[PDB]
Amino acid sequence: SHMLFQNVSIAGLAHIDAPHTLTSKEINERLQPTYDRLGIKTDVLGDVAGIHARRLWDQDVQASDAATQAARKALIDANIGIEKIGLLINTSVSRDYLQPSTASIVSGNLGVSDHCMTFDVANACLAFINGMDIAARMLERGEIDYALVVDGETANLVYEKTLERMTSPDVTEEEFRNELAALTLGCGAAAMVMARSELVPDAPRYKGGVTRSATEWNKTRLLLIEGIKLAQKTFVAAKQVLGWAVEELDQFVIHQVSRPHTAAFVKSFGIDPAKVMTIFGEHGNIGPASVPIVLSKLKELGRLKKGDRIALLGIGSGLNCSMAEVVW
Amino acid sequence: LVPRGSHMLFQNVSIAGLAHIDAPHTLTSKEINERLQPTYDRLGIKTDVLGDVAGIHARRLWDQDVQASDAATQAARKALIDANIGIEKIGLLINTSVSRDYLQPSTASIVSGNLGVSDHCMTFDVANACLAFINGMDIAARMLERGEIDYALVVDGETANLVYEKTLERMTSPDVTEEEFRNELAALTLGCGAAAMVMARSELVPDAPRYKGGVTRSATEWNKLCRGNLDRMVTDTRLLLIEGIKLAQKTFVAAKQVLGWAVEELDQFVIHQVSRPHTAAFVKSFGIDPAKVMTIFGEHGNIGPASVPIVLSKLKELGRLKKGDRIALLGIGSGLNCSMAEVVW
Repeated sequence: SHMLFQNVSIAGLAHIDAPHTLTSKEINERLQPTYDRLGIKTDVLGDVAGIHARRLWDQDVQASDAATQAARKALIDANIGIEKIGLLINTSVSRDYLQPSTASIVSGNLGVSDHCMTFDVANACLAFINGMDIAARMLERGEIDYALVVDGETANLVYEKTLERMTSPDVTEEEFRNELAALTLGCGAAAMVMARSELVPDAPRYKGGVTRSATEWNKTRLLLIEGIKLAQKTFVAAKQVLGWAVEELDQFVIHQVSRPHTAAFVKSFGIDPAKVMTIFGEHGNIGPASVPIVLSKLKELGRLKKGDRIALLGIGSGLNCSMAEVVW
Repeated sequence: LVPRGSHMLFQNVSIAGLAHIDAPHTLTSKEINERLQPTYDRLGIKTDVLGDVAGIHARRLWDQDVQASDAATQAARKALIDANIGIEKIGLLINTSVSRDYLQPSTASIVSGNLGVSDHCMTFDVANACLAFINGMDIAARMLERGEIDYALVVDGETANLVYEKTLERMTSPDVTEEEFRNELAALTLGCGAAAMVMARSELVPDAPRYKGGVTRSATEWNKLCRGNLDRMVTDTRLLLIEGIKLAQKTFVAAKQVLGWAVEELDQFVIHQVSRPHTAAFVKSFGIDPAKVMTIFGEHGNIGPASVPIVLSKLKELGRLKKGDRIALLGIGSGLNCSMAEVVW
């Protein structure tokens, strides 16, 4: 029945690590007076979540600037000039304005042609995979030759405000404990050039994927159990559409909320943890950029060889779950 | 005679259902001008820049507690009724509004939750200023044409309460400058409303309108011309007009090539509107007959990406559209972008 994409490729990919380190030891030294004025005595970031550091941008780097930097590096990786780009999609959570699209600002920075379509997709942590699928569909129909999918994430403001609130004399302990999860966010950026396969015949192939949703929960631990339920449904669809079995996939590129979230996931599906690269420990949760930043690292480290079957997945707020395949 | 390709236009994609919601509270330009009068006086403004220059006499607002997702949901339930289908048939739900409940999760996921979509339903938001509904329609059409889904919903709820409240405060300050007043005045041409469309594979709805898609051009060097956040919009009206017309000329050339358009053969032009004199300039530039151009701007203002489907819905409910009518969907959006697409009723 179902036909996958047969002429969609990944011509180039890149990531940008943000340059300022904020360690969890440092955050905890700033929060110590509060932690004690509440007899909190676990290191929740470092010991439970498993986040030892995250990166922050320079002052007033906007999402668009970070996404621009990643795009230029991706265009170098693909060996193509901006004038070949027919579609630029931005998929970040961080956005400069409500309007215009962050994509238009990125596109303007790069000097895209008057034929270049641009718009933003928002879907919490799954939006990069949504953008890749969007772009795939246009490539397949012959609308464009090349597409850029870009994502810049900024968390500088969220840290400033969250740590300012938490250290206030009024702050309660009910506050603290959800205010803490904002402290797992990290900065970073990624970009991908996709292309029609006849232009880049040796490049990795994007096959497509599946999505399942549980939007009864659009409003922590329940959500770890409910995300796993939804991922199980999604794997079943992936079996039927993609011909998946766990044992044959070479890498699982996942979205990363926490160490215990990842460990539950790998345990529930019987996946070899060695096939699951994580960067949360040093970068935190980089939202929808996490998946392409991990794939880019896998690439840059020489971990991917021709014919490797790569799963790209996550569980994102909604709840939604998407799983897609690349053949390297 | 000569075999020709489709020009990448969409095949066997239809509009199964369409609806709009008009926001309930009227805010007249007369009241707005009474609040602004002391500032008009101080800045020496003697013309009615809203009612007489922009051509907006009223706009609608929601109550302060209505979110984008709530408006969109209302319009989605009505479009499902129009398509005579239940929410279980929907495989894709895309939200296209400028207004948004949260940075995350998407507004689409909220609407989808409200409506009770199936676990098979794919949902996400698209953002592209006033063109996003068309982008949404195209994304859904790609899936429908390929046969991956049977039905899609594209939804858009716009809320302008906050921008009105905060703009009116700012523009009534005894200290506001002429330049700031001018920068923010276009905010007082926005309106509230909502629209939703059900798209389907044509096999399932053989008498329904067909959506062909169309063309897009951009001028992203002009991306600073109009910028908005939750409570403020700053716009260079003058350059938006000039650069928008230029862009639209380029995009009409493409439309001739791809859609076969000549202005005189179209039956209706559904045009996104920013002001009466920008609309007059656009219709005069391109030789369009003004009787083929429905306007709701005077009483509802500029509803952003919802404007085009709201006008299409009102044309449907007026009985203005007959089978075989060729309807052009046109807009210039902040970016700058320009899209032109065709519906065959």
